[PDB]
Amino acid sequence: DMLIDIARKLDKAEREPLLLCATYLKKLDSPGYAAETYLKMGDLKSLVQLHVETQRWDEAFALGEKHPEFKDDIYMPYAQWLAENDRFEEAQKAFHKAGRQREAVQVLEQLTN
Amino acid sequence: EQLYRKCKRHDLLNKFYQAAGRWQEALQVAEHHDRVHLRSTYHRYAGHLEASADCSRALSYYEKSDTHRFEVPRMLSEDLPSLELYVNKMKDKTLWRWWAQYLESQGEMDAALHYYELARDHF
Repeated sequence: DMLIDIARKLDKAEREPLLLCATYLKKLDSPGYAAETYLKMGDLKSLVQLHVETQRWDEAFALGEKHPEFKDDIYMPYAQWLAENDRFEEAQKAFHKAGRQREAVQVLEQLTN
Repeated sequence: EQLYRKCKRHDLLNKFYQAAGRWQEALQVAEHHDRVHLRSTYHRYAGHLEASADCSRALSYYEKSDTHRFEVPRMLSEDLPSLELYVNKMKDKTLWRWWAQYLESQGEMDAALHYYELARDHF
């Protein structure tokens, strides 16, 4: 709560305090606010890694629908997780939502074989 | 082996291990790096165990490949008592349906009904 209030009182020019807040919020297992901070700073790659690492798949999917460039970063880990659960129909849909259409085809060809 | 490892081609390395008869290594590579072939590798290994006349271990690996529903009855079709023991041990619905169809063709309708009732196959 205090790191949030500080990060909200800090200016957008204060990168070193803001990145120290975001890294402490990650270290303190507070990914929704580390996410708000990475979003305020515009570092979308660290944000999607944060949501995939903290396994917040719903927040990840919502970010990937807003920023199509991260569909691969979210659905590759999730589609691998579906394929490892033998949920290959759902995994094939997940690889497709990732933009990984060639792998969505190759997995189904491999299952057909 | 070193070349296939250097390529990161765990699929060709798994086929290689199978062809070399090194099934344990093949299963380890399938379990860690080639999870999509793992059912197929268990099925092929079960086929080689069946060919090697080790039916008990073949059963365990057909079960792991989830192909026991059609491969086990094929393999034990010559030894009916063992198949009956197996069907009674797994308590699987699909297997009780198959065993009831076998009893139905042999005319043992009272036993077929008993196993269709166990299988919940009201039809």
